[PDB]
Amino acid sequence: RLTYDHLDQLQQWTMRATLDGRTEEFNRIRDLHREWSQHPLMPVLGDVEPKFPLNLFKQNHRAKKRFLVRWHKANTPANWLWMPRGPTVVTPLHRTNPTQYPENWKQMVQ
Amino acid sequence: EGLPVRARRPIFSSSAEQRIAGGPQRAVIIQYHHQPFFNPEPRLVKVAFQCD
Amino acid sequence: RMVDADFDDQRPVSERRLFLSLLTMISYSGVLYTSDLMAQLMEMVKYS
Amino acid sequence: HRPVKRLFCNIGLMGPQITTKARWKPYRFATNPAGTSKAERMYQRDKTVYTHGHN
Amino acid sequence: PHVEKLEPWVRMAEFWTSSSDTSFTELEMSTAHYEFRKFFRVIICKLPFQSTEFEKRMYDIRHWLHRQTSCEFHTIYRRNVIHDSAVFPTEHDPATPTTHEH
Amino acid sequence: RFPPTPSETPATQDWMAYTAKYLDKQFTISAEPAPVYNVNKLWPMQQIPGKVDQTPFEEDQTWLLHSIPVQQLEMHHHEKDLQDLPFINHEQFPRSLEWNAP
Amino acid sequence: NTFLTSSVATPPISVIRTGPKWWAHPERMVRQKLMYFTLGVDQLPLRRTAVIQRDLQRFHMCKPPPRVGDSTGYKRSRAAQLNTWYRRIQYQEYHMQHLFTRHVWGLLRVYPGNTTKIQGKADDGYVGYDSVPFHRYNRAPLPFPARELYERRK
Amino acid sequence: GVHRVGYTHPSTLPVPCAQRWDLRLARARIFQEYIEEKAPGAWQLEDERSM
Amino acid sequence: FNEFDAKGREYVQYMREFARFDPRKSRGNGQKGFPFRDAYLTKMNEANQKTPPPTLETIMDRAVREHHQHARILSPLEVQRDVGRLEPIPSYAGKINADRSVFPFQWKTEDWYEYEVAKVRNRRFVFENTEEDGIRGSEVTYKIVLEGFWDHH
Amino acid sequence: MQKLLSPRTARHARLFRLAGKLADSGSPGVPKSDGERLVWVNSHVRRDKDISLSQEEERIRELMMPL
Amino acid sequence: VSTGEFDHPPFQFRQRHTFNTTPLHDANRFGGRTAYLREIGPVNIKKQGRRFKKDPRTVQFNVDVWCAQQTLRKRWKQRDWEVIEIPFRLVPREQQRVIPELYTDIPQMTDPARNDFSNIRNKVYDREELQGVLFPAAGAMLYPPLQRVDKQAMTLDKYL
Amino acid sequence: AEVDPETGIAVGRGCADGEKYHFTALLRENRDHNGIITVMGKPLSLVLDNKAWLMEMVLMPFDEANLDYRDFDAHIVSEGHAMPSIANEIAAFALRMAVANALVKLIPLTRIPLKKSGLLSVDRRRERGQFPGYLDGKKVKRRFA
Amino acid sequence: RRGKPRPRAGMFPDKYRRVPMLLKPQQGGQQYFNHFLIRSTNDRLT
Amino acid sequence: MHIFIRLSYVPHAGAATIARLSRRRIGPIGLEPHQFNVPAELGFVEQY
Amino acid sequence: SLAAMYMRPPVTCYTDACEAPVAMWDGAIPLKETRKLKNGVPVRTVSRTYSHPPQLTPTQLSFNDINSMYCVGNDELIQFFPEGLGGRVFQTMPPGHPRGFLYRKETHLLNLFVDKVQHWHTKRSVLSSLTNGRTGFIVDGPTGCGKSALMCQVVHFARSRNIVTLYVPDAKVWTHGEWCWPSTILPGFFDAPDAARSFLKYFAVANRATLTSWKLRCTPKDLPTEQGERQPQNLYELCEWGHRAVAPASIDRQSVCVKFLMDELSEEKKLPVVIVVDGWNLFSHETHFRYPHPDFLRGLASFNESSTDIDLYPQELPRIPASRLSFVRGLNKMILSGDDPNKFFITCTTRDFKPFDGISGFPNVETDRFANSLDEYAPYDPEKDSHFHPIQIGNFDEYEYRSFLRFLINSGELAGLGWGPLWHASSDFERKLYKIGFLSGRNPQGVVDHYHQELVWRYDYQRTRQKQYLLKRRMEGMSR
Amino acid sequence: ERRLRILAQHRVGMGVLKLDADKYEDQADNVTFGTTKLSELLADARKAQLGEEYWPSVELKVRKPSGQSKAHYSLIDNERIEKRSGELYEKYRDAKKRSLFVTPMETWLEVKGM
Ligand SMILES: Nc1ncnc2c1ncn2[C@@H]1O[C@H](COP(=O)(O)OP(=O)(O)OP(=O)(O)O)[C@@H](O)[C@H]1O
Ligand SMILES: [Mg+2]
Repeated sequence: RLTYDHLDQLQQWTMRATLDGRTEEFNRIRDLHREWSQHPLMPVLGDVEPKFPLNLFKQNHRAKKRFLVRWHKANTPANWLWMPRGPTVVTPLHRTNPTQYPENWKQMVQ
Repeated sequence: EGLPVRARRPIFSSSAEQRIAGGPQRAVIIQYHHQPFFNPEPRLVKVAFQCD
Repeated sequence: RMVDADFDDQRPVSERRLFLSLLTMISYSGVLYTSDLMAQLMEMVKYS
Repeated sequence: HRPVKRLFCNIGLMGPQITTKARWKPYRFATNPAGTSKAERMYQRDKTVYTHGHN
Repeated sequence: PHVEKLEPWVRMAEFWTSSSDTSFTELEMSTAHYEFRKFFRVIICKLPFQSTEFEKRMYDIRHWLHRQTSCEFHTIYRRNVIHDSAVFPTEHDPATPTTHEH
Repeated sequence: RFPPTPSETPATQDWMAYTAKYLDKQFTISAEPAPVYNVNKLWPMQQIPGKVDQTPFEEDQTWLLHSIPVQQLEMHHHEKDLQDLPFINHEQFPRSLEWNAP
Repeated sequence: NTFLTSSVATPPISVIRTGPKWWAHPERMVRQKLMYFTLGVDQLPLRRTAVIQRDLQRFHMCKPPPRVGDSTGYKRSRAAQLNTWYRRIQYQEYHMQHLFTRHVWGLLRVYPGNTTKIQGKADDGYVGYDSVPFHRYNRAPLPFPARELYERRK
Repeated sequence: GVHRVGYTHPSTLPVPCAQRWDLRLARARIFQEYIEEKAPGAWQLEDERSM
Repeated sequence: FNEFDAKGREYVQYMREFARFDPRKSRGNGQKGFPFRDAYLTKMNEANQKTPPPTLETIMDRAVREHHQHARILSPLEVQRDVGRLEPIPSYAGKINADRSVFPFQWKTEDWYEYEVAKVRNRRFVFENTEEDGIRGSEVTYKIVLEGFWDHH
Repeated sequence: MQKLLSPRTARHARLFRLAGKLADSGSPGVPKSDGERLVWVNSHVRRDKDISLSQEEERIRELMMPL
Repeated sequence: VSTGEFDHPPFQFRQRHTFNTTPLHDANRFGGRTAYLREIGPVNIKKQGRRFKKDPRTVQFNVDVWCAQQTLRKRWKQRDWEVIEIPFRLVPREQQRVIPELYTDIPQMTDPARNDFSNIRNKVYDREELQGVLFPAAGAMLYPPLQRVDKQAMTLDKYL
Repeated sequence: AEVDPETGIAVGRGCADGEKYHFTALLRENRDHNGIITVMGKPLSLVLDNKAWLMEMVLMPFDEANLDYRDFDAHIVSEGHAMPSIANEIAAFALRMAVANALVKLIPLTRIPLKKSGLLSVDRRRERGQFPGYLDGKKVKRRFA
Repeated sequence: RRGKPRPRAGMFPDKYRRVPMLLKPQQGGQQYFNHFLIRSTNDRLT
Repeated sequence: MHIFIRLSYVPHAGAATIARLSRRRIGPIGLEPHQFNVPAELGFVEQY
Repeated sequence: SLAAMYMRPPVTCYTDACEAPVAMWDGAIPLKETRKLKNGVPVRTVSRTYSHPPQLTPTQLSFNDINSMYCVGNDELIQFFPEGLGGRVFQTMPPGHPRGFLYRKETHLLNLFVDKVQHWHTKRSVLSSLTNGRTGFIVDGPTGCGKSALMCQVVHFARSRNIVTLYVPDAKVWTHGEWCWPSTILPGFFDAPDAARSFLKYFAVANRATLTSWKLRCTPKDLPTEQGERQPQNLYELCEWGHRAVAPASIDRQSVCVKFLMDELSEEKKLPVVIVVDGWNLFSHETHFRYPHPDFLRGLASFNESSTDIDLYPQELPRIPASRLSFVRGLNKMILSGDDPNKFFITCTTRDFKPFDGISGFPNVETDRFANSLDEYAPYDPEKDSHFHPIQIGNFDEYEYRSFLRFLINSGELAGLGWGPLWHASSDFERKLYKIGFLSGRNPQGVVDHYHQELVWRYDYQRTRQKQYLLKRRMEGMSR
Repeated sequence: ERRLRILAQHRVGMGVLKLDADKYEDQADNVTFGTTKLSELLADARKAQLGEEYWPSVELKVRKPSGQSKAHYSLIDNERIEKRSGELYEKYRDAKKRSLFVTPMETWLEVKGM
């Protein structure tokens, strides 16, 4: 859980980094966001997360929660095929390299 | 409205914290609201003294 | 109205063209000009 | 812990920084001896002693 | 005399209804609420003078009050009290002032 | 009664006196200018004069680091103890809760 | 930070299915948006979650649409597809939050709770001042000081 | 903080008045009250729940 | 009364009482002596005597509408929004002066607390038998509190 | 030279005249000061230009709506 | 209006540290003072655990007294002034009057005759004006006179 | 339109949670085009703890009336059960209902948009009352074997 | 319940039976109706 | 003004006697200079 | 759509390079076809309908720029503000977003005042009338106004015009700092080493050019110096010597350096000096530190029987007033003692405190918003508590508020922090501006907060209504 | 009147002194006790007629010295402080020549041994 004092400390840290010219942390954060923040492709027809069978005589809530927990534990972010990842994808919303970021504005002249 | 009544003329003085009564003389009722939300206790009746 | 706000049109008629159109229009008309009207015209001419 | 906190209160030069911002180790963690270097020390205390969790 | 109102005395008694001597859950689920109510009305009389005749006629209405109704008589009367310096004088403070020890 | 009052100190009344006595011994002014009249540090409470006592703590830390106990047994009120409990509300007479006694 | 107790992790479905109580709570949403803004990256996943969730809470009260009944099942398949797509978008937002929170804590030298991982300098997982004398996941003892993930001087 | 409460006598004052402690002692004479000497000055708390 | 509803009838009473309020009159009664809480407290509040003037943009807009564009900005009260018929302009259309010290009410928390606790405590501190002429003012007062099981009884 | 302290355009001059007329009338809130009235007219014409550009951009945005 | 929580959460099933749910006494609720009411570790109901920490009434009373202490400390932080007795003749005109006791009469005003509508129980006077009366025998003015700023003066704020 | 002729203040009443929330709204037009909304003597933002999702629905009656909030001064008086912070959706709904009723009383023709948008409609839902038979006291039974 | 299967949600009464029909859903945006009608008339005239 | 004060001010004993004559105001009355007549009021509840 | 036809214009300044990829902000910021005669042959190119405010030096700012926006380059910020910025002023400029400032009416007045300070000697009489005989200006107003932003712009003006300026962006680190240590050579005085070490380092690099030409007037030449280090014959070298030391030797290193720096600075009567102190109200009352208990400096042999109670009960001792600090002693000396007509103070009164009105429960440890803010609860009055001329500044007027809101929304969406592709999910600019005015009360601090909270709005039917109308009109067109 | 108001804190209200005599069961005895206590309170309040030495003092909330007066604390014994600072610096540098870190406790502050 994130607190407003954490937000203030983060603001102070980014102010210090900007004033000192250290931009490697900014570049790595932006690259991580670019890699993890792509638009999920729409699933094809018939894609549905499995549901636990229902019985009326004796519903085992422990097994009901166990199945969900195990399934989501297996569904790690590494194998999230729905979310595009890797270098083969094209992202026409984010700057691809640190060279074209505004902190490198000296290069784009004339 | 316009009801002939004889009311005591109030006297205005800063030395007196409370209202001052006076001689009862003729008056004409300009308006009188029977509504408690228009004249709460102590309710007042607006009068015009014809002497002056 | 000609110089109180900005007109929006499919063809952005220039301030020069609209002012000259109005001036030619009032010249063609035989209206007896007034001090305030001529003052407004001169004020519009003041900056261009 | 109690005397050190009281001394920090009385020394001044810190103000409310010992409570509004500072934090202290838990009650059973602050009772370990001078040199412990191990987490499981609190369970090594004698059990037949009826000192109510005071080593 | 004008008649005014007063908030009625309402008391909710909450109690079990089951007679079971084993099942506390059943006893608690069998709980019921029933409340006693006592409604009062206040009559205010403001006499510009103190007359014992009116008090005689007023205190003697509890005899012919209606069924299951009681009455209380609050009396606020002006009374002349005497303050004298003979027994309550205004003297100086004692030479040795009393302290918290007294 | 808690909290206990720590023993007094001579030059902790003001920063001028503290600097004069404990810091340099060369401070010209002995203490802050004291008005000739009496100053009540704890304005709402009338404390016994000549008695060393504290004032409500300005800092938060001392409030929870002082020797202030907590409620352990049942809470007793000087008058409400006649009424057994909030659930067992003992009412002698069925009078109104807004009733007045003139 | 202030929460150093070992915690139990709920499934992402359990987190998402909660309405505007914790997952979609405006206070937490605006805190996350402020964190993203201060870091300088776009809030596309958070906004994509918010646009879905505000409409969901707007229409939560009304009844489902009347339907004749699709013989081919295309309508049911489409509804399931939309629900899954929205759920996956919210999954991406949840993962983004739980990743950038750890990254920000690592940058700010904030010690997290028990048995959690910060990609910077703590990959095994952080355990400190826990009720058990071991990591409870590696079954290895820990020193009496919790750990020193960061240097001393600020 | 810890302090000793002073008491400036009206005679010693440049112009005499009636001290609050003197008036409180007069009040205790009037109505038989109890002055709790051991009552701390830092425990004056208002019951905010009912006040 | 067909003028106002229950709550409006109740609140106009407080408005009139504050309009005719005089602090020297409270020496006799108890809770009745306390004036309208909101108005009295917002009058005691010292931060409300500084009423801001109309803001610059609104002044300029009203000027360019009334003078340059020959069409003043009508207040919402006087706007004929009834397409069916013309409604008469109410007497309170724009002549009700706006002041921060009278409305809306804004008061200090300590003042509010003191007012509330004083009003609660001063319950029986009313001199019922006075020499004032009228309903109030008598030599003796009798209160018959009659109690039964049923409200209609 | 920097910039001349004079109403640059027709709107500037007309609103300057209007502000002077309001100052003569003595309406409440009128700054009745030369520099304050200049700030007033400059800010108001800036607001008018901002409104004009917002109205220009909204119609272009309406063409880009998905449905 | 305060954003703090004045109510102790009711006793229910064991609260586990997770999202939307934290342990009832996890050193964060009501400050760190919940350690007085914290009983860590699994505890046998049969022969372990102090009942006063399990009694909802007592813990509510304790959290009430802690909140009262917070309110008192903040009020005394606000109370920067101190009260000094003056024998009714060296006070200003606004004080040469009868002041009813606290919570006994209508909240008085500080002489509304000259458009002064402050609260007499809250008005605070500075030491500079009362320096002469407070220190009659001081001689040389130990506190310098308060240098008032002239509002009619032509300063940078008045658009020089 | 019903309003006091002397002060021009319209009084509206709003309720939520049955009896937990009751508010009275006093509405008056400001000729200066300066409009502030106050709840129990404090600014609306401070009362609602600067919560946009709560303060938006207080403005919503003005938007549905196609009016300007700066032209009106609104005061809110809380009745029933008083709490330190009422920054909750139920209290915000009660404030919205009170403001809508006050605006309807002030201006008659404003009633149609608000009624068609459901501003004036009252919901009778309220929290289930306490019952000691339930384990928590409200909605959960006791353990069964 | 008492060792019995939990009934389906259809058997339970309406969860929002105590709210007016105009609330679910709200029809806010009445001020835009006249503007959109006038816009429609203008574009139809064009 | 002195005439008005003389004809409008009543002494304590005079007021007590005047009220006791016609209004039957019960209670003792004092004429000695060291005594003062306070026209207070008493309130009590009787129930049978 | 006008997406592929658009190419980025050549980048002239840092502001022009803060443009997000075109595809992301195409929906948010529409494009229009602009026609102009480029070298005879007319050319029609697509361009943005919005552009960032121009970046220009303070000397280029004029009267016409009042109530407008202007940007400052990243390199300019680095070279001008090494001490940092105000407490809540930097949160509106993340690294991607361009750094902008509102040229307020008070900003123009202070810009002129700093311009006079550049050569005050020719206009001593002019400046004396402006200050009305006081030693500077103190700015006060409601919480969340632009008072800290005014100080940041003042420091920008002073450093752009090359005037030696002493900047204290945060008074909390001094008055309410971490720990306080008694002065090494000044009896009866204290200091905060944590703030002093950072202050000296930032001040030196801020005024490296000016302080290099400075020469010591009153400074010992035999100060302690480690092997390899050189005796400072220059003021800047003295500043470096103040903080270039390893702890704990740096504690006394800064303690003597700060006093000598103030004494040398007060011994200057020709070169103009500008002092900017944010939150001066913290420098006029007691600090949160407490005087040490007398038992701590007495020595105890046996704690069990020593007639002491430091370890028994915590107690309250009088707080150290801010005037007892070595750093503040120099400022107080300049303000009070005359014969110093070149020191110009520009100070702010922070009012960021924990809210308190009657009752005050325990704040939630997670949702608390004022947890980091210091708490004093002491009413303040700059007129009576400061020697500087008071300046009352209020919240934004709608002219400034509109410009501020326009900059925030559009530049953020252009930089790539707004809705972007989700532009249709937010209300139009006028609707947003109208709502923010009601929500924030036209408060500068409230504007940014409600701008962030804009996405969480639930009751805004404009976009749904507009989509419905467009769909109906499209269906009618298809039928026709 | 002021002395009487001070003597009776809550017994007076809105200018109406009120005493609820509850001591005895019999109202006849209770009214006697009430009159006795009222006369006693009035007699003790009448001390203000004797002289100024019995006039109750006025509770005046004087402010802490304002910031302008506070700022003078930095110039207390300013010349003496400046004179002492040079000697303190001499001692500081002499001790620094031998010790890496020098504390004020050995320069100017005195901490007695025992
Ligand atoms: N001229 C301006 N240019 C840019 N931003 C501004 C300007 N004026 C005010 N702001 C913004 O207003 C907000 C608050 O400003 P500021 O930091 O000055 O507040 P404050 O009143 O000093 O607050 P506090 O009480 O916390 O000290 C910030 O987000 C800041 O960026
Ligand atoms: Mg600030």
